Amino acid sequence: MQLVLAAKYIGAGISTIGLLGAGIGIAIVFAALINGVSRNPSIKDTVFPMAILGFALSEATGLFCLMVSFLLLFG
Amino acid sequence: MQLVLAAKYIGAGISTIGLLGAGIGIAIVFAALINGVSRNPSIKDTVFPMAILGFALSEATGLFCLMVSFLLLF
Amino acid sequence: MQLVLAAKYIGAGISTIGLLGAGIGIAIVFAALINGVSRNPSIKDTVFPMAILGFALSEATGLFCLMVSFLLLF
Amino acid sequence: MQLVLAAKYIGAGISTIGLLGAGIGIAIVFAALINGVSRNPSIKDTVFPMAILGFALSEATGLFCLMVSFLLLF
Amino acid sequence: MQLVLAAKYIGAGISTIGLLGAGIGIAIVFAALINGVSRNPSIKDTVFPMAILGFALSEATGLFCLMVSFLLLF
Amino acid sequence: MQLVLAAKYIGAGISTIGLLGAGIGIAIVFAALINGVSRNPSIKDTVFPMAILGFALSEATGLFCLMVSFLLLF
Amino acid sequence: MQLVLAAKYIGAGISTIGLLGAGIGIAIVFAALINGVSRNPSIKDTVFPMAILGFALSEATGLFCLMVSFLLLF
Amino acid sequence: MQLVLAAKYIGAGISTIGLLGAGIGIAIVFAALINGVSRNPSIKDTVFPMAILGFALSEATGLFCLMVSFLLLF
Amino acid sequence: MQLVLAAKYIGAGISTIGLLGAGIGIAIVFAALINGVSRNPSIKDTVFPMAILGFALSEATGLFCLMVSFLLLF
Amino acid sequence: MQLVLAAKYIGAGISTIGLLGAGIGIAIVFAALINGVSRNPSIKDTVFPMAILGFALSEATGLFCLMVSFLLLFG
Amino acid sequence: LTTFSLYTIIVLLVITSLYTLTNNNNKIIGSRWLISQEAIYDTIMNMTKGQIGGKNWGLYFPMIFTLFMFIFIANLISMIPYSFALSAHLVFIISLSIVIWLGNTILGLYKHGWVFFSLFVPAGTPLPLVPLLVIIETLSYFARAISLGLRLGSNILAGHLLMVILAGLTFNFMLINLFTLVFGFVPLAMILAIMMLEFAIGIIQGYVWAILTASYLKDAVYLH
Amino acid sequence: SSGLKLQFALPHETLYSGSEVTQVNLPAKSGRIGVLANHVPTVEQLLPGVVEVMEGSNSKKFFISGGFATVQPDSQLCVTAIEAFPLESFSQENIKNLLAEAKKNVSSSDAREAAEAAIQVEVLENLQSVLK
Amino acid sequence: NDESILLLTFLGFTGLVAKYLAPAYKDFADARMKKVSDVLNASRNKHVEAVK
Amino acid sequence: SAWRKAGISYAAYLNVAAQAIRSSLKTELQTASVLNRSQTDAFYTQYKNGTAASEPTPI
Amino acid sequence: FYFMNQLTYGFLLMITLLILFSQFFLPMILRLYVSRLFISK
Amino acid sequence: MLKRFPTPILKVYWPFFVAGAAVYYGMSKAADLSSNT
Repeated sequence: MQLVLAAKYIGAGISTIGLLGAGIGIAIVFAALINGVSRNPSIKDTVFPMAILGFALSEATGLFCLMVSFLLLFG
Repeated sequence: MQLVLAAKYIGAGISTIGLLGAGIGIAIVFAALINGVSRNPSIKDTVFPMAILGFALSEATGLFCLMVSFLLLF
Repeated sequence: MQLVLAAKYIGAGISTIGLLGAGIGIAIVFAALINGVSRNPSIKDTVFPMAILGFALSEATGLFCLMVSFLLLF
Repeated sequence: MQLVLAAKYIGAGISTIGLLGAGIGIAIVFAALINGVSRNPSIKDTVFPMAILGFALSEATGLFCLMVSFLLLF
Repeated sequence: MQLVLAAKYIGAGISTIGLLGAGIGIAIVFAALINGVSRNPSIKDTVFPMAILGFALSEATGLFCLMVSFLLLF
Repeated sequence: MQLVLAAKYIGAGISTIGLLGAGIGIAIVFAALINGVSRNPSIKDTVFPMAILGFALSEATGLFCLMVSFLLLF
Repeated sequence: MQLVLAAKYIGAGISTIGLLGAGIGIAIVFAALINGVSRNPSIKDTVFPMAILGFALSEATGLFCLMVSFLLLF
Repeated sequence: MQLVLAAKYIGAGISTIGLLGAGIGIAIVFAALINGVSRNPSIKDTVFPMAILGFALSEATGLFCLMVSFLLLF
Repeated sequence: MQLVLAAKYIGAGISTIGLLGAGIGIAIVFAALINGVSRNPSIKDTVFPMAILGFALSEATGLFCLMVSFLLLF
Repeated sequence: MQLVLAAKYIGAGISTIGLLGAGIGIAIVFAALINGVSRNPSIKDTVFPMAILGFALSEATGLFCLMVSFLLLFG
Repeated sequence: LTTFSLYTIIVLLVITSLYTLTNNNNKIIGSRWLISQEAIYDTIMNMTKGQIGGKNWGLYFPMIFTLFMFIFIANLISMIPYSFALSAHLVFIISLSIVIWLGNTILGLYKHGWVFFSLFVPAGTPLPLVPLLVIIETLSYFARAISLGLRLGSNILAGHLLMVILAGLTFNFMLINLFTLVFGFVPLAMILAIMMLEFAIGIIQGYVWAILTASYLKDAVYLH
Repeated sequence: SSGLKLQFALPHETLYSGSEVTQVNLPAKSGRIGVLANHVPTVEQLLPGVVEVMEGSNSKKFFISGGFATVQPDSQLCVTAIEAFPLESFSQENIKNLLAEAKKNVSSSDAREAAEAAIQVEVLENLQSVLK
Repeated sequence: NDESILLLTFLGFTGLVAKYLAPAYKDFADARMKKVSDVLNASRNKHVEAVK
Repeated sequence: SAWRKAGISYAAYLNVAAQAIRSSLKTELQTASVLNRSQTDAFYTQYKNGTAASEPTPI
Repeated sequence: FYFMNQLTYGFLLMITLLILFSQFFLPMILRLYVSRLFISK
Repeated sequence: MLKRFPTPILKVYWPFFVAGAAVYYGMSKAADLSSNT
């Protein structure tokens, strides 16, 4: 009863590394967006929508592992 | 039955590392896509479907990791 | 009891390692921002809001990791 | 074999860390695809099959990791 | 009590790794700073404060990791 | 052979991680291949065997890691 | 008490992993400094001091890791 | 001696992580080789032997870990 | 004198893990040095000293890791 | 003494990781040299000893890690 | 007189012989060892000009020179088979780093006073981020206080320990083995390699120490 | 300013000078840049490729013979070209093919000429691609 | 032995140093030796030509 | 391609790129201007006191 | 521990070495520099 | 041959000397305290 909860906590802790890639990826998408806007001021109206779409996509990718950790903790 | 369940939890937790590579890959694919779109505004028609295909193939690994974690848990 | 607290602390430790991604990501965001504003000085006003928004979202992911570590601890 | 089964589970969880490489690798291949089509439009047809073959070869590592994980499990 | 303090030490050791990405982050921001400044000397006055803020709080993320390690210890 | 087989499984799982490096090797080799062939179509004919040999040699390391993991399982 | 000192040593060992980030950070800082001197040799006098500052910050992150390990030991 | 052989197998499993460096090493070596031959076909005759030697040295570094793991297997 | 020595060796390993960053760091320093002298032959006498500086600093970081390992060995 | 030798083997196996950095480093040096010599062929005579020294130092770090593993094994 | 005392007196004797005894009659020719000393002086003086120059580099050049020669003579006697690393405690380098940091802080508080606290805010970082910036820079300076010692001392001790462990583990080099061919002579090759590595590392890290203390002095005297 | 102005000049007869124009393809060494309007100032070496110029009338193809794609903050696109591709009247398969195959034998004659014959055949193949 | 092999390798290290680094340093020092002597003699020659 | 090391410079590269189209021109487009451009009658005649004036080689 | 044999002694050592250096050896290099400058000018 | 030239040793290098004196005094004070022996 104690061991299973302990391993649940361990699994949540090792799952928390899943958001590392999500953060790095969201930020690299934003970085490429900024570079593209700087190298082409008139392309903002085009780059902004798919930039936000990729942000949300990577955020959902990270939130998958975040929810896995949450269900490991409280389930 | 307790220690094996504990190992199940630990292994399922470790199996979720795949989201690292999945997300970083989706994002770098989208980064190349946005860089090409900005530098070459006349590339969208021929870059959008292939960007979508690359994103799907990159997310294949992430969904596989999610599925194996789910089956290890259940 | 004491083993639960022990694994709680170890999980907090392996959750603190989530902030490495936030740091590297905000690095790449501000790096591209600096390169872009160095390229053309007229684009800084337009690119600052998006850059700070992406930074805030990366810091929000890092804060989510820290909050998971804290709810583990406390 | 109870602890043997627990170690099987933890080993499968550890071995599931191979899909990072396949995912980010096929994504890097797709990013190079996007850069190439943005640069040269006439080379898209020529780079289609070679890049698809490279994607398959990169995902072969993830397939091998999946096979190892299944052997550890089943 | 032995295991509690032992895993407190283990979690503190795992937690302080946050300075890895803090250093990498300040370094990446600084690398783009150097590239942009050498490619554009006139942008120094308006790039310097933003870069300072950026790497300062990027290291502050590692400081947060250090504080987590400290509370794990003390 | 409880602990011995358990550690064999753990070691095989830890050995399975060489495929990530193998995949990165194949992937960046194919990425450079795509960039080069897009930059100049003529150089494609010469580079293609170079890419074949490069990814074969890179996959040799992944095969070595797979054999090391396999001898730990049977 | 023996397990407490054992985990002290383990946490001290883990505390040193974050130093590789400091090393690669100072290294990429000096790499960008090399590239900037290559692009603009005349800006070397203005650029070297805060290059030393960036090295100091990354080495400071490494030294927080080192001091955490040291206090974990003694 | 059961735990001795168990941890010997564990060390052999973790000793294969050095192949990661050989993999990404051949990766970057062949990537730069392809980029360089894309720059100009003339430099191929002088740049190919050093690329081969560099791959040989990288695979020797990987074979160091392979041999150490083999010593931890027999 | 059994578990303490065991964790001493384990922590020595977890501390020697850090020389990877120092190696890749001296590598990237020498790499940017090569690229800089490549773009301009004439800047060699200026870019050599801070490059060997960065190599020395990264090697000293690696030897910090080695020192952390050695106090866990003698 | 079984645990002591067991952890000696574990420590050596995990200490062997430094060859990862050694290989990545030597190959980074080789890649940069390849790019430099391809960009300009004339500089090869002045840039070859540089890359040789860089490779020597990186493989020296790798040898340091290997020797740490060896002393954990046999000492 | 302990081992450290005799080591230091021998170091002083040899270092003073390298200058006052090199000159047979102190000619203007400037012989090869004389020209080597001249080159070292010129190099240290141009560290001073490049990194702390602008009003008062010359005043602070001599400590750079003296620390460079002390570290040079310490690193030179590091590879001799008997050579002991100055009693093998290396806490002396830590003490040097601490005293140099304390002197730099005293100089900053003397020539600037309360303005030294403004160094934590170089260009921007307004009030919402001021406490974070000052904490970060104070911790960076605290790390600098220990950077110099845990650097040269650490590398010297690590080199000596590698030396000892290498020599210990090849004790069977041609004692009883039958496989003592060039494959068994490869350990001698790695020992030779670490000889060269220790020499180069010592020299380049003496240069590292000089440039680091120059940068610290510049930061103390000049606020940016 | 509203829209984009393009300054297309040729040594025989200049084509465009300060005329309102939308997105124009500018094939450079890396790739073509579809400058919609305004745009950051740039300097790119143009490579033989299709320069497609949109106005309100139609989409006319102009296979360029080279030049520079240089822009200014005042949104001035001065493309200093040499020879254009008026509609499709310049298209002719046979002369291009025979010139390519005839310059293949002299592709290794004398150093500079040998190297330049390959580039001439490359731009002839680009002409073949534009032939449609 | 625990320290004698270091003594054995010291001779090889000194030999390699004398083979590689010593000639380079010798040439580097002698080059500026000749440079200093020649520039000093040239300055003296200029002074004596001015006085002549 | 290699119009700098194997070739000569950008000038000849661009000139031959234009000449490829100029020679491969339709008869309707073949007018006096393109004919004048195609004709090349400049002879490289270097100076005597500057480059010894060896011979009037083709440009 | 055994600290009152090398730390304070080492401080006296680097103090006297700094004094000897700055008062003796740097002046020789300065003197040769100024002499070469004078007989060169 | 050898002569004494009076360069400033205290007018300019006082902070380092006073820091060394303070470090020595602190070491002497902590020798009986920070030794645990």
